[PDB]
Amino acid sequence: RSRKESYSVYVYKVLKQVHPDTGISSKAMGIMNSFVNDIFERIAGEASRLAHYNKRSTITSREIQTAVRLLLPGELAKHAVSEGTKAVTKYTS
Amino acid sequence: RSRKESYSVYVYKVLKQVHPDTGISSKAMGIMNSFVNDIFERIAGEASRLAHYNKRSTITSREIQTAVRLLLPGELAKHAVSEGTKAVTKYTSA
Amino acid sequence: PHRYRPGTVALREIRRYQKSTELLIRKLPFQRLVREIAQDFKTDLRFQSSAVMALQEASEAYLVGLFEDTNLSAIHAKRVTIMPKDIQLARRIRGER
Amino acid sequence: HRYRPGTVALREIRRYQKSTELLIRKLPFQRLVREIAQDFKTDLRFQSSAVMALQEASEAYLVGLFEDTNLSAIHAKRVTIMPKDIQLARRIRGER
Amino acid sequence: MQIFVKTITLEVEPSDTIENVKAKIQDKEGIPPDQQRLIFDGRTLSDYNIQKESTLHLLRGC
Amino acid sequence: ECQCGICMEILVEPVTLPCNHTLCKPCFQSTVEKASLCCPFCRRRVSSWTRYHTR
Amino acid sequence: KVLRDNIQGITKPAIRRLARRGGVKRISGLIYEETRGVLKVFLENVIRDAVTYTEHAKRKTVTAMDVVYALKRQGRTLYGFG
Amino acid sequence: VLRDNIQGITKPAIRRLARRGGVKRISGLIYEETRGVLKVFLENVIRDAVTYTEHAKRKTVTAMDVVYALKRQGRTLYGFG
Amino acid sequence: RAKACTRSSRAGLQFPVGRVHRLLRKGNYSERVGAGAPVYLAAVLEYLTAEILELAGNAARDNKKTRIIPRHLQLAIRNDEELNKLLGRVTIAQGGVLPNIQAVLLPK
Amino acid sequence: ARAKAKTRSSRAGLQFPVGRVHRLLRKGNYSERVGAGAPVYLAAVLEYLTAEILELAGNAARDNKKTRIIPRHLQLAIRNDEELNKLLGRVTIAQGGVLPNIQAVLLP
Amino acid sequence: ALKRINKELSDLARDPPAQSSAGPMFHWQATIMGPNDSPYQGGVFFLTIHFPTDYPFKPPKVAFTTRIYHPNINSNGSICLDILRSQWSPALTISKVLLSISSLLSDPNPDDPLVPEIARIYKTDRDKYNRISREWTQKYAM
DNA sequence: GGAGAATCCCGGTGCCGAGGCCGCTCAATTGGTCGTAGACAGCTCTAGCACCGCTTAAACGCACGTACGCGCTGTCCCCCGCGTTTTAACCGCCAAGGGGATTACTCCCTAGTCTCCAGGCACGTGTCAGATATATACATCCTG
DNA sequence: CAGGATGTATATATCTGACACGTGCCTGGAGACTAGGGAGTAATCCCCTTGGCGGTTAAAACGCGGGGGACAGCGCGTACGTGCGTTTAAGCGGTGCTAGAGCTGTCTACGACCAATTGAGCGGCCTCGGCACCGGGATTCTCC
Ligand SMILES: [Zn+2]
Repeated sequence: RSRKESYSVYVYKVLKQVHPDTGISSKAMGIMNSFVNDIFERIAGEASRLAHYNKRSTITSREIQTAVRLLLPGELAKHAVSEGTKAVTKYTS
Repeated sequence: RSRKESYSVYVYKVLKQVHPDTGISSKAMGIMNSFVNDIFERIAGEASRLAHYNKRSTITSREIQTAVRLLLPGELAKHAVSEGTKAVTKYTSA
Repeated sequence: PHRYRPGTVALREIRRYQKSTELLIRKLPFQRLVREIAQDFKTDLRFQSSAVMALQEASEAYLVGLFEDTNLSAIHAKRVTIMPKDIQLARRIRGER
Repeated sequence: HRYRPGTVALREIRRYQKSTELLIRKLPFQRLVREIAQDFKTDLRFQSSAVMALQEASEAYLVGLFEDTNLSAIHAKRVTIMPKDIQLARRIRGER
Repeated sequence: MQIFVKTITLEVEPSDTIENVKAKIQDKEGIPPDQQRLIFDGRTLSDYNIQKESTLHLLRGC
Repeated sequence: ECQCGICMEILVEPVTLPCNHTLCKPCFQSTVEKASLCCPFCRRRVSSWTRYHTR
Repeated sequence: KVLRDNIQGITKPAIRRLARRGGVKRISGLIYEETRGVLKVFLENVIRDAVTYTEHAKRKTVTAMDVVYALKRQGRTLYGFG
Repeated sequence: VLRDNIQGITKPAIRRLARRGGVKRISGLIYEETRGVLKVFLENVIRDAVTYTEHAKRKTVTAMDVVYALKRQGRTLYGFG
Repeated sequence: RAKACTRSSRAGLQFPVGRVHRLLRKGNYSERVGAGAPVYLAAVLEYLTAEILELAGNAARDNKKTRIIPRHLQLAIRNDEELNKLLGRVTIAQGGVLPNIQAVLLPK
Repeated sequence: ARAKAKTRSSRAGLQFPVGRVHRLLRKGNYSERVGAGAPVYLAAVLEYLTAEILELAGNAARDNKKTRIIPRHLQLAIRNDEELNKLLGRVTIAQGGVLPNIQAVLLP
Repeated sequence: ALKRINKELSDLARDPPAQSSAGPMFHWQATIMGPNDSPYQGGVFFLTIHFPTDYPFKPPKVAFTTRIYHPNINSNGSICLDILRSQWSPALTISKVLLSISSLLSDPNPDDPLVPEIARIYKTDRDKYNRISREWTQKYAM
C-alpha cells in the first residue's frame, strides 16, 4: 500500500479557477502531471547548476529567478517572474 | 592563491605512455582537461539518474557500467567496459 | 462514370488524417517488429502493453516529423513528389546520420 | 591573363579549409558584441577570452550553417547558394 | 531614548506598555498590532529593561 | 461615459477590454499587474489577451 | 527466433497514410523501403537503451518507464505515460 | 552609445566563411540574411551570458559565463576551462 | 496549540508548497534549501499550468466541446509560439498534428 | 609509519587519480554515498578514452609530419573516427577548423 | 485615488450603511450595531479603518475595536475574512463589507477561526456560544 | 604543349613555449567503529503470454491515363576575377581606475526533532458528456 | 455556369461508462524549539579593462568585363493515384496458465566519519629546441 502523489487536485483547482465550467479527460491529467514534473526537473536542475557555479550551497529566490529567466522565453518569462515575486512578497509579509 | 586543479599531469603521463616522443601544446592540454571534465560530468549525471530511478542511494561500479553503455557507442563502449571491469577486478584483488 | 482527378483524394486524405489522433500502424505487426528487434540485444524479453503503445506513439511522431521535413525539402526542390533523396537530405541536415 | 571563374574559388576553399585562423575582424566583431549587449545591461564590461570564445562559437555556427545550405543548394541541382536554401536549412534544423 | 525595530524610529520612552507601542506602529504604518510579536502586551518597556537605541524585533493571519 | 470605470477621471488613451469594458490607460496598465490579472467588472481573464495585444 | 519478415509488417498503405498525416501530396515507389529502414534504425536505437535500463533494473520485462527514460535521454521526452 | 555595427561583418568575411564551409558560388542576397542570422544567434547567446553574469552580481562578462551560455544551448565549447 | 494554515494559503496559491519543499529536499539537489524557493517554484508552476489550461479551454470551446483532451492540449501548445518553443522537443500522446498544408500543393 | 602509501590507481595499475575522482564524486551532490569500485571504474573509463583520443591525435600528427599535438590535430582525429564523431557531434573545439572535403558536384 | 475614496464616501453619505456606520482621510472610524436575532443584538461595535495608498486595488486595514466573543475575531479585533485577505476586489463597496461582517457575526466560521477555543465552543455547544457572546456584548458593546 | 602563377620543400636563424628541478603543504591514505542500505529468502497474484474462433475492414493486385519528372535549348544577367584606390584594423605604448578576489565576523536562516491533525489518497457512486445511428441539409468536384 | 454524384456537417435518440462526488483513514505538513554554520557586509589590494595615440599596411570598397549558369520553355515518356474485385491476417473475445513483479522480514558487509600521518602536485624557476619565418630552387596546374 504505497501512497503515490501527483498534482491532479491542484491542476483541477486551477482549471476551475480559469474555466469554472470545463472538464478534463483522465489521460489529459496524466499529460499535465508529466508536464509539471518535467518543468520542475528542469528548473531544479538549472538552480542546482547555478548554485554549483556560484560556489554556493543554498537555493534561494535568486537562483530560481535566474533559472526561470534562462528557461522561459520572451514575454512568458516576464509574467512568470512577476508572479513569483508577488508570491514571495505575500509570503514574506 | 586559489590552487586550481586539473588533469594536466595525468594526461601528460598517459601521452608519454602512448607516444614517448611526442609533445603537446598548452592549449591542447586545456582542451583535454575540458573533454575530461565533460565526460566525467556526463557519466556522473547518468549514474545519479540511474540510482534515483532504481530508488537507490549508493552509486556503485554497476551503475557506472550502465552509464558507460548508455553514453559510449558500440565498440568504444565495449572496450571501455572491458577496461573498467579489468581495473575493478585488479583493485579488488589488491 | 464518376472518376475524381488525381490529387483531390490525396487532399481529402490529408485533411482527414491531420484531424484525427488514432495510431496509423497495426498493433500486432508493430509488436512483432518490436519483439524481433529486441530479441538480439537480449533474448526471452517481455513487454508491457503500455510500453509498446509508448514506442508506437514515439515512432509515429518521429515519422510524421520526418515526413514534414522531407516534404519541405522536396517542395524546395521545385517538385511535388517525395523521393528518397529528400529523406536522405532531411536526415543529413538534422544530424541523424 | 585571367583564370576561368571558380578555380580561384576552389583554391581559396582549399586554403581556408586547411587553416584554423579566425575569419572575422576582431575589432568590428567586438563592437557588434558590445552593441548587442547594450540592450540587456548598460555599461557592461567584457573579458578578452570571453569575446574570443564568442567569436569562435559564432564562426563555428556559421560554418555549419553554410555547410547545410550548400548541401541543400546541391540537392536543388545548382551550385549557387540562395537565401531560400539558408531558410530551408534553418527550418529543418528547427531553429525557426 | 531611541528604539529600533527589526521599522519606525524612534518611539516612546521606556515607560509605556507594549500595547501602546503596537497601536502607535499600527497607526503610523498600517501593520496590525498582533503582527507579529515582540522579540528581543502586559509588560512595559521598563519591565523588559529597554534602554536607548535598543534593537527590538516585531501572528496567525489568514 | 467619457470617464474611466475605475479612476472616474478623463479617459486618456482608452483601452478596450475583450469583455466590452472601457478603462483609461493609467488604470488599465495598473490593473494589468495590480491584483489578480482578471477583469474587476465581470471576472474576465485577460492575461492571454494582454500578451496578444502587447505585441 | 522471430523471423525478419516483421519489417514488412509496416504496410505500404500504412506508410502512405503516415505521409498523408505528414502532409505529403504524392509518394515515389522507392520511399517504402527507405522509410522502413529509418523506422528500424530508430527503433533499434530506442530499444538498445530500453533493454539496458531493464537489465540494470535486474528485471525480465520492459516497463513503460524504461521506454520513457530512453526517449528522454535522446531529447524526445514523451507525455502521457508517467 | 553606438549603432550600425552589424555592417562590420564585411562581404569578404562572409565569403571567407562560406568558402571554409565549402561553397563554390554565392548569390548576392546571402549577405543580409547571414547578418540577420548571426545577429539572432549572438542575441540568444549574449542574453544567457548576461543573465549568468548579473546573477553572480558583477559587471564583467567572463569566458566561463559564455561557456555556460553555450553549454545550455547544446553547443559545448572546449578550450576555455 | 494554534490554528494551522497552509503555506499555499499564506501565499494565496493553489500548488502544495510543502510537497514542493519535500521534493526539493528529497531530490538531492542541494544540501540546504531556502525558505522562499518552494514558494517561488510553486507560483511559477501554477502560472504555467494556468497559462496552458486557458489556451486548452479556448481551443475546446472553439471546437464546441466541454472536456479538455490531448488533441486540445496539442493544439494549444502548437498554436502559441512561446509554449511551442518551450516544448519543441516534447511529444504528446494522442495529440495529433497541427493542420496545415503548403500553398504550393493546393490546386491552381 | 603505518604502511607504504600506495595509491588505488597503483593498485589497479591506473594513471588517473582515484582519490581525486572519489572526492569529486562525493563533493558533486550526485548521491548520498559512493561505492568503493565506482571511482576506480570511472578512472579506468576516462583513462581509456583519453588514451584512444591521444593515439588518434598522434597518428594524425605523424601523418602531418609534426611532433606536437595541436587543436587542429585533435579536430582531425575526432572528425575522422566515426565513434568519437558520434560521441562529440555537438562539441566545438577552438582552433579546430573543418574536415577538408569537397562535394563531387563542385569539381570540374 | 483620493477621489475614489471621496466618491465612495459621498456615495456612502448618499446611502447610509443601515444599522452600521463608518467614516473619518486614510483613518476612518466604523461603528456598527448588533444584528437582529443575534447574541450580539443591541450592542454597538466600533471598528478601525486604515486606507493604504492602493485603494481600491488593495483592501483597507480594518479591524474590530470593541471586545467581542466571536471565533473569527481575535482579542485585538483582527478580522479573518476572504474579501479582506483574498476575495478583495475594487468592484465592491465598504457597505458590502459591513454586511458580510454582520453575517459573520451572525454565522461564525469554525473551520478557519481566529480563536480556536471560541470556535470549539461554537461548534460543540451553540447555546454556550450564544450565552457567552451575549454576556460579552452586554459587558463591552453595551 | 610552353608561360606563368602558385605551391611545396629545403636551409639557416632565433625565439619562446614545452620540458625539467625544488620545496611543502594539503589532499591523499590507513585504521576503527556503527548505523544501515542493500542483498537474500519467501510468499502472493497480477499481468503477460499463448490460444481459438468468427468478422470483416484492410491489405493486395491489376488497368489505365494523366499529370508530373526530366531532358534540351536560348538567354541573359549577375556573379566572379581583376585592378586601383581608400581606410580602418592592428600592434605598440601608456595611464586611470572600477571592479574582482580575500579576509573577519557575526548573525540570522535553516537543519533537526516532537507532537498533532487534516488534506489527500483508495474507494464507492450516479449521472452526464460523448458516440453511435440515422435522417436531414449543405458544400465540393467534375464533366459537360 | 449547372446539376448530379459524393462526401460531409448537423439535429435528435438512446446508450454507456468516465468522471465529478462522497467517505474512512493516515502520514506528511505545520509548529515550537535549539544550535550551528552560510552568507551578507566592509575594507583592502591589485589587476585586468577601458581609453587613447601614432605609424603601417593589409584588408576592404569600386568598378569594369565577360561568361556561365539559373531560369522559363517545351516535348515526351512513365509511373503512380484511383477505382474495383479478391484474399487475409488484424481484431475481439475469451479462456487458461504461470513467471516474474512486488512486498515483507532478517542480517551483514560496508561506507561515512573521525583521528593521525605524509608525500605528489602546484607553483616557481629554469634550459633548450620545434617551429615560425625568409630566401630560393623544383614541381604542378591552368590556360590558349
Ligand atoms: Zn482610470
